[PDB]
Amino acid sequence: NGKLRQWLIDQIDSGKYPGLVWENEEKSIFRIPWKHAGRQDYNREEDAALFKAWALFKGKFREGIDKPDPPTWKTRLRCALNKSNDFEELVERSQLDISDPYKVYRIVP
Amino acid sequence: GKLRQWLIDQIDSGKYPGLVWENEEKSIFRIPWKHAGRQDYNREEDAALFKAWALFKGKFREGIDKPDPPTWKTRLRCALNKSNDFEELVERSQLDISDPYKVYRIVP
DNA sequence: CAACTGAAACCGAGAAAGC
DNA sequence: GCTTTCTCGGTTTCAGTTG
Repeated sequence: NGKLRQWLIDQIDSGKYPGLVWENEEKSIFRIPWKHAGRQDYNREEDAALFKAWALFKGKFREGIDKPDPPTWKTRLRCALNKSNDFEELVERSQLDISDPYKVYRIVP
Repeated sequence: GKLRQWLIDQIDSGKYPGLVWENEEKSIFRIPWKHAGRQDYNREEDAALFKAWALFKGKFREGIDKPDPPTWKTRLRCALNKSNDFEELVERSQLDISDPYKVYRIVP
């Protein structure tokens, strides 16, 4: 019944999202860009796309029908990653204080 | 079932603020439906109603079970959804107001 | 309250339980 | 034969913080 595990694996594999990449050969640890909106280096097409893609996939946001609320899209994916036991953040590897910020996640088998 | 007559009694009783009839024929009613605060369920004006369903059905025994209001809410919500005796008038429900509530018609 | 956050409350739906 | 409750996998809100 779940969807997030296979969905996010597919997005990483797709190569459509520049910072979203595997960090080991085993495809069990990945990087996910995590840029604050409103900051000077924030590309709102490119840094919202994965979050928007999840809201589109799950039917929460419908292009042309619903009003975009990108911050809401981010909150959804963060909270889903937090609650899912298929994903656990490697907090000591995440880097949120630099110019290209990112989180690091491990996928539970 | 048990829920149909029980909820009618609760509305008729006047014991729960906001649990009230909307028409003379006593077929449409409002049930307050507020999101809880941080372990603050008193802002829910009908929080008593969720506890009452759990007691009536023996699901909560005072002094034995841990109070679990969030769970009490889900039981009544899910019971209403599946029940063929209560049917939500979604076009009348008001979840976005300061004293929010849902509206239900009772099926004959 | 602009964007952001963890914790918690919240949800529908189907499987399971219950009478 | 029918009526609620448990389980699940995320979602949204609370009450604050700038993660």
